[PDB]
Formats: sequence, C-alpha cells, structure tokens
Amino acid sequence: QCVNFTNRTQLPSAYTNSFTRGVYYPDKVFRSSVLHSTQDLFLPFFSNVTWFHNPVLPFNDGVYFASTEKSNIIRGWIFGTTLDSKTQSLLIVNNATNVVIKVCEFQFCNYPFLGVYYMESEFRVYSSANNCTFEYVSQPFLKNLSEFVFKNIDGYFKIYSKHTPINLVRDLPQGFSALEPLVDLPIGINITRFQTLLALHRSGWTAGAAAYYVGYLQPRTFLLKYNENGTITDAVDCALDPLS
Amino acid sequence: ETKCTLKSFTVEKGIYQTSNFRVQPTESIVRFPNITNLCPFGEVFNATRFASVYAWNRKRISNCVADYSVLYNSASFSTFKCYGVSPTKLNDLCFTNVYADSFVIRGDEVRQIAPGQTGTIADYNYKLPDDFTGCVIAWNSNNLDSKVGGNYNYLYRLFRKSNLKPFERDISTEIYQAGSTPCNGVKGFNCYFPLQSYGFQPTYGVGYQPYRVVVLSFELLHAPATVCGPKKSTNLVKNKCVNFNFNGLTGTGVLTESNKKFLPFQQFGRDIADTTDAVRDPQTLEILDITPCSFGGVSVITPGTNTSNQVAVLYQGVNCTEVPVYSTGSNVFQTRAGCLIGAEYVNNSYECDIPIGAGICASYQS
Ligand SMILES: *[C@@H]1O[C@H](CO)[C@@H](O[C@@H]2O[C@H](CO)[C@@H](O)[C@H](O)[C@H]2NC(C)=O)[C@H](O)[C@H]1NC(C)=O
Ligand SMILES: *[C@@H]1O[C@H](CO)[C@@H](O[C@@H]2O[C@H](CO)[C@@H](O)[C@H](O)[C@H]2NC(C)=O)[C@H](O)[C@H]1NC(C)=O
Ligand SMILES: *[C@@H]1O[C@H](CO)[C@@H](O[C@@H]2O[C@H](CO)[C@@H](O)[C@H](O)[C@H]2NC(C)=O)[C@H](O)[C@H]1NC(C)=O
Ligand SMILES: *[C@@H]1O[C@H](CO)[C@@H](O[C@@H]2O[C@H](CO)[C@@H](O)[C@H](O)[C@H]2NC(C)=O)[C@H](O)[C@H]1NC(C)=O
Ligand SMILES: *[C@@H]1O[C@H](CO)[C@@H](O[C@@H]2O[C@H](CO)[C@@H](O)[C@H](O)[C@H]2NC(C)=O)[C@H](O)[C@H]1NC(C)=O
Ligand SMILES: *[C@@H]1O[C@H](CO)[C@@H](O[C@@H]2O[C@H](CO)[C@@H](O)[C@H](O)[C@H]2NC(C)=O)[C@H](O)[C@H]1NC(C)=O
Ligand SMILES: *[C@@H]1O[C@H](CO)[C@@H](O)[C@H](O)[C@H]1NC(C)=O
Ligand SMILES: *[C@@H]1O[C@H](CO)[C@@H](O)[C@H](O)[C@H]1NC(C)=O
Ligand SMILES: *[C@@H]1O[C@H](CO)[C@@H](O)[C@H](O)[C@H]1NC(C)=O
Ligand SMILES: *[C@@H]1O[C@H](CO)[C@@H](O)[C@H](O)[C@H]1NC(C)=O
Ligand SMILES: *[C@@H]1O[C@H](CO)[C@@H](O)[C@H](O)[C@H]1NC(C)=O
Ligand SMILES: *[C@@H]1O[C@H](CO)[C@@H](O)[C@H](O)[C@H]1NC(C)=O
Repeated sequence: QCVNFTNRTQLPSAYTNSFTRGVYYPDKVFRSSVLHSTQDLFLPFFSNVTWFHNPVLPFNDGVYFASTEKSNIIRGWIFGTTLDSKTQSLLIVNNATNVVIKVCEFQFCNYPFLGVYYMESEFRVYSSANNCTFEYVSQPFLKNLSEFVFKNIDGYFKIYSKHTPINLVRDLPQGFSALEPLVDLPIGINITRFQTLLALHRSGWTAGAAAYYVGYLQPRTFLLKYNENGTITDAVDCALDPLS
Repeated sequence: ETKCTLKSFTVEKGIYQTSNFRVQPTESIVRFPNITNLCPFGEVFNATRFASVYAWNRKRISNCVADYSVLYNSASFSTFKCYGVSPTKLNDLCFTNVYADSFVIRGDEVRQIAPGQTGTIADYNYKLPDDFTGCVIAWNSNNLDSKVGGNYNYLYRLFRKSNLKPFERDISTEIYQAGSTPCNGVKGFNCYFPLQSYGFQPTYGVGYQPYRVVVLSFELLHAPATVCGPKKSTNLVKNKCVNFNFNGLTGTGVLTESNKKFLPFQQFGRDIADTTDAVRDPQTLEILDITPCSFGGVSVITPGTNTSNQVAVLYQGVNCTEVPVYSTGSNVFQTRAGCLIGAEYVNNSYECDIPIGAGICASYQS
C-alpha cells in the first residue's frame, strides 16, 4: 500500500572528504600496547564520500553509512538483488523499542516509507509476503553522529556500529573512533543492491532532513595500535603515501 | 644413562646432558556456553491431533540446538528405524535444516515407509527416495485416535492414476475415472473417489490399529549449518598441567587466575607471535591465564668413573617443586640454574672444578 506524489523529492548528492573514519575491530582477539598489521576490507583514508540531503545504490563489497542525526528520523534498510517476490530479500527496521530483522522474501512498492500518526500506528512499507525463513529481535540500535559498517562474507552478514556526540556543524569530524562488532547473522544471500527506509509525519509528509553520508569499502592493509586497555587508538593506511 | 649416551664403558670427570624432562598432562577438560534454545520437538511429538497421510504435515526446524538422545533412549517408541546414519553418532554431526513430516497410518502399513518400498501408502500418499537420509519414528496411538463408534477423520488416497515422486503432496479431489467413460466430476460406470477413510476402533486388532509416525529428514545445503546437537562441558580445574578445549580452541598448559580486563566482546588474547595467553570461559565470563607446564633438560655430574661411582643430577631451569627412584635421594638444593639433587651446599669457596652455572659449581670430596 503506497501512492506516488507530485513533489518529487531529490537529494543534493554532494561530495565530502572521508578523513580518517570507518575503522572497526577485525576480530575477537585481545592485544595490549602493540602495533598489529592486518589485511582486510576498509574505507580508504581521505577518500570522497557521497553526501545526501530514495535511490537504490550498489552494495559492491561492503558499505559505510553515517548520519549526523537528531531525533532518529531514519528507520531501516533493505538488502537484496531484485527486491521482488521472486528472490530472497533482507529487511532491518527499528521503530521505537527494538530492532527487528527479517530475511523474508516479500516484495516492496515504489515508495518504501513507514509513516507516523499523531500512539503511532502506521506501516505500509510492503504489501505481500509469501515464503520466508528467518527472524530476529534485539535492542534498538539508536548531535548524534551514528556510524555503521555493513559487510557480507561467507554466508554471514556482519554489522558494526558506533555513536558519537558531534558538535561541528556539517562536515565530518576530524577525530578517531574505532567501530565495535554489533552483530553477526548466519544467512546466505547474494546481496548486491540496497536502499534506505524513512520515517515521516503523517496527518502531510515532512521528510526533508535526509542528510547522511555513504561510502564504499576496498581491500587493503592497515596498521593498528592497541593501548594498555586493549582499545584501538590510532591507525595508519598503507597504500596512501610513501611515508605511510 | 651417561654410559649409553656417551657409548663407552668409562667416563671422565665432567657434566653431560642425557635427556629431557617434562610434566605430563593429568586429564582433559572441555568448556562450552550454556545449553539453551532447544529445538521445539515437544509441540510435534505431543501435538493434540495429527494430519492425515495424504496431507502429511511438514514442519521446518532451524536455528536451534536439537537433542536426539532423549528421543533415542525413550522406550515409548514401538518403532525406531533410523537409516541415514547411526543414531548413537547422531548427536555429533549436524546439518543446516531439518524437516519433520508427521501423520497417522495403520499398523501394517508402517513397513512401507522405507527407501525402495512400494504399496498403496508408499506410492499414493507419501514417497521416500531410494537415497533418502533420515530417521523414522512410529508409536502406537490406540488410546487417542481410536473411537468406539469408529474414527473416520483420517483419509488416504486409495486411487490415483499416477505414482508420486519423493516428497510430493497432492490434495487434488479429482473423481478418478477407471475406464474411458467420462465423468463431469461425478460417479458412474467407472468413476470412484481417490480418498478413503480409516475406521479406527478400540477393538481393532494390532496392525489394524492407528500408529502415529514422524519422519526426520536432514538437509545439508551450502548455507551455514544452524542445527547442531548439544555440546557436553565438564568442570574446570586450576594449577595443574592439563589439556583443554575452550570453545574449540585447544591446547595444553596450566590455568591460573588473571587480572587482565577484556572489552565485553573479546574472547581470548595473545601478545606476540600469536601465542594465546588468556581465555574467557563461556560459562563464568572471567579471564583465565595460560602458562606452559614446566620442561627442561637433565644433566649428570660425575667425578670420573675411575675415582668414584656416585653422581648428582641437575634439572635445568626447573623449580624445585615438581622434580618427580631419584625423587628425594640426598639433600636437594635450588639454584638460579635449576634444581640439584645428590649434592650438598657448603659455605666455603674454592676454584671452580665442574662448572654448573650462575656462579656456582661442584666438586668431589662425597
Ligand atoms: C516494533 O515492531 C515490533 C515488530 O512488530 C513490535 O513487536 C511486537 O510487539 C507486540 C507488543 O509489544 C507483540 O505482541 C508482538 O509479538 C511483537 N512482534 C511482532 C512481530 O509483532 C514492537 O511492539 C514495535 N514497537 C512498538 C513501540 O510498537
Ligand atoms: C514458496 O516456495 C515454494 C518452493 O520453492 C514454491 O513452490 C514451487 O517452487 C518451485 C521452485 O521454484 C516452482 O517451480 C513452482 O512454480 C512453485 N509452485 C508454485 C505453485 O508456485 C512456492 O511457489 C513459493 N511460494 C508460495 C506462496 O508457496
Ligand atoms: C583504562 O582502564 C581504566 C580502568 O577502568 C580506566 O580508568 C583509569 O584507571 C586508572 C587506574 O588503573 C586510574 O588511575 C585512572 O584515573 C582511571 N581513569 C578514569 C577516567 O577513570 C582508564 O581511564 C582507561 N584508559 C587508560 C588510558 O588508562
Ligand atoms: C511428550 O510428552 C511426554 C509426556 O507428557 C513426555 O514424557 C515425559 O513428560 C513428563 C512431563 O509430563 C516429563 O517430566 C518427563 O521427563 C518426560 N519423559 C522423558 C523426557 O523421558 C515427553 O518428553 C514429551 N516429548 C517431547 C518431545 O517433549
Ligand atoms: C550459565 O549458567 C550458569 C549456571 O547457572 C549461570 O551462573 C549463575 O548465575 C547466577 C546469576 O544469574 C548466579 O546467581 C549463580 O550463582 C551462577 N551459578 C554458577 C554455578 O556460577 C550463568 O549466569 C549462566 N549464563 C551465562 C551467560 O553464563
Ligand atoms: C617454586 O615454587 C614455589 C611454590 O609455588 C614458590 O614459592 C612461592 O613464592 C612466592 C613468592 O616468592 C609466594 O608468593 C608463594 O606463596 C610461594 N608458594 C609457596 C607454596 O610457598 C617459589 O618461589 C618457586 N621458586 C622460584 C625460584 O620461583
Ligand atoms: C517538497 O519536497 C522537498 C524535498 O523533499 C521539501 O524540502 C519540501 O518541504 C517539500 N514541500 C512540500 C510542500 O511538501
Ligand atoms: C571525489 O569525487 C569528486 C567528484 O567526483 C572529486 O571532485 C573529488 O576530488 C574526489 N575526492 C578525492 C579524489 O579524494
Ligand atoms: C547520542 O549521543 C549521546 C552522547 O551525547 C549518547 O549518550 C546517546 O546514547 C546517543 N544516542 C544514540 C541513539 O546513540
Ligand atoms: C548466489 O550465490 C551462490 C554462492 O556461490 C551461487 O552459487 C549462486 O549462483 C548465486 N546466485 C545468483 C548470483 O543468482
Ligand atoms: C685411575 O686412577 C688411578 C690413580 O691415579 C690410576 O693409577 C689408574 O691408572 C687410573 N685408571 C684409569 C683407567 O684412568
Ligand atoms: C651457610 O650460610 C647460610 C647463611 O648465608 C646459613 O643459613 C647456612 O646454615 C650455612 N651453612 C650451610 C651448610 O649452608
């Protein structure tokens, strides 16, 4: 259940420097005050990320998704290949009290929005769901710079996340914050494209502050530093400079 | 030992290394997370009513731990014919999905549910492939299904034009035509009904008595396997060289208490050259510490076989706490070089005769 609209929203897909964001713990090992070199999929330093203010974007290897959000306007994500009834698809939402993850192969429509009523009761993202397998529920994920890394390897979907109190106006901060493993999921899909879910007030849709940043991962070698407590404090990209 | 290693019947004054020494592991321990998320076998084997064979009820089992031992050892099963694998080893290997097919049949027809079998039920209502891997359970259910007036709720496709491929459910209600006389969905010259009911009664003889049947089929598709049997864990000991299997990470050593502090998501630690040094037990979530149990060479101090015949023994770099006939022997002394038995310490000082190490050496006087 969804309808089209005349006010065809479009986003100012500007570009921004990546700086040194998008670092996550690669495994579960503990190391104290040591420098460790690892080869894996990362977000290269000082690259260009695409800034938006809803397209279907390629997944490629993995994605890095950031939002300088206030009041948590964004809701969820949808992953898959064809996003129809024919092929298996993945959905993730977070309404108000818990994250809901489904691997249900339902089909969507042109406009995948949630909508709220002003005691909220509104959900018409998709229409029909015939076959499906997996389900999962957990605690909610979400001024607030939220960073997420989505990866999918070897039939396993991995999600890393981090939250930061941001004070700068619009650009990404020039700081360092490693991303911690949030969750792992044992599902075999061939995700290649995805989208983004939006929440708008309905009573008059008001969805204009859709400001976020998207970037892509590539394989490379990094050098990480672990302090005494075993947390990552600094990293060095390797194929960036002769000095590196 | 010195004579054998040196390959001579006479040995001169000196110190020689003969062999090694190492503490042997005492016993083995295994640790694993708490057993939880048991597969809901209860709602199948204890369902109020079952489905008929021609519409056999299929359920999917995934993302849980399944314990077949409680079913296997259970003596309430009149028939447990389990073909795909050995049931005893069933708790070990595991798959990515399970299918439970439940229904009710007659006593004699039970033998038809097997690979390479034919018959009414084996061909017209539910078919098993010749290569079927799985495990079939059947038990008498006279006290439930049988009714004094005769239960007729269970039906089976008595008549059908064509046979059934493995795992092929068909609920078609076509009026079967025996001959060439057409029927517009009605009975007549050669037109009958494919489905016929059972007449279960309490006084029906055995074999004509209702038996409830569940077939478990194992699916091993390339997706990650989520259904596996429970892992048995044991108690944990400390301060003893043992071999351990912490959540699949195996190795030998002695386990002590550690004051390290992991972040809430690490599991184990290593320092340099990737050697594990600390583990977090899945059940208590407290950081332990691993240390290799002691080892080192042994050496024999002799004054020359021509002079005397008694010797002393040095265990190199071994604390004089776990030495073990030469377990006590003579006065035992502890040095930076190791532990020394068969010799006695003095507070004099002479020129070095047989260098032992760390600034001390021995001579014959005893
Ligand atoms: C967010 O969505 C989930 C998924 O629908 C809701 O979870 C349901 O909550 C109700 C009542 O709390 C339960 O009866 C259902 O069993 C839950 N699951 C489903 C699939 O419906 C959750 O309530 C929603 N959050 C809010 C604030 O309404
Ligand atoms: C659910 O999945 C089943 C099995 O995959 C579908 O049933 C048949 O599936 C095969 C394999 O793709 C198709 O060739 C058949 O056409 C399917 N049968 C029908 C009647 O469509 C089934 O279609 C799927 N959807 C539902 C609602 O059951
Ligand atoms: C490392 O972990 C410790 C333990 O929580 C953090 O707390 C410090 O602990 C030391 C004692 O070991 C105190 O002297 C500090 O005053 C504590 N600091 C705070 C802010 O509580 C410590 O902050 C962590 N980080 C570092 C770099 O040590
Ligand atoms: C099906 O139900 C029977 C009887 O209710 C179970 O057998 C016993 O059930 C009682 C509870 O009524 C337990 O206290 C016993 O431990 C059970 N005996 C065992 C486990 O050997 C039977 O376990 C049930 N089957 C399933 C799969 O849940
Ligand atoms: C796993 O099982 C153990 C054993 O019951 C749990 O440890 C108990 O935890 C409670 C607190 O919830 C304590 O009151 C008990 O004294 C503990 N018992 C023992 C033997 O340690 C443990 O909480 C369970 N969960 C996990 C994640 O280990
Ligand atoms: C050999 O082992 C013994 C026993 O572990 C050591 O004696 C311990 O010494 C420490 C510190 O000197 C004390 O805290 C312990 O209480 C002692 N234990 C006992 C049982 O007395 C001894 O130090 C070890 N030898 C060497 C050279 O390290
Ligand atoms: C039309 O859409 C744009 C972009 O989404 C938004 O900024 C604007 O407020 C919308 N206007 C109305 C009347 O909805
Ligand atoms: C990112 O792309 C934009 C336009 O595609 C370009 O202007 C910018 O220099 C790029 N950033 C780099 C290469 O770091
Ligand atoms: C937003 O940032 C604050 C820190 O200023 C933090 O306490 C809070 O948990 C963050 N919110 C979310 C949803 O992460
Ligand atoms: C999906 O991925 C599997 C894994 O290799 C592959 O066998 C299958 O052909 C893929 N299906 C596509 C790309 O449609
Ligand atoms: C052993 O020592 C004695 C005393 O000096 C000497 O007479 C004898 O020849 C020695 N024998 C050998 C085999 O060295
Ligand atoms: C040697 O001196 C130590 C003190 O340095 C003393 O304890 C010991 O009794 C003395 N005698 C021997 C045989 O070690």
